[PDB]
Amino acid sequence: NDNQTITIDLKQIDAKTLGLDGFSVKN
Amino acid sequence: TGTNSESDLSSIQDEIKSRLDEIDRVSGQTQFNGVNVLAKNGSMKIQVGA
Repeated sequence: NDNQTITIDLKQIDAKTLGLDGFSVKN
Repeated sequence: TGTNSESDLSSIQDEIKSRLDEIDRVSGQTQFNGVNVLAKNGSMKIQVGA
């Protein structure tokens, strides 16, 4: 019938959305 | 168990709540001939005589 669904979630994973933007170990 | 950390407990709780929501979904959605069997207390009467 209608509205008989399961919801799957997708999270954007990248450097910006993980805090790894500008990660440097040198000056 | 005391060995488990808080993030591990969070993951276990996430899986547990997912399975409980699965149970609730199975309860609500299951229907036979337009009858939600596992969604409401009731009684079914089958004519087995003449």
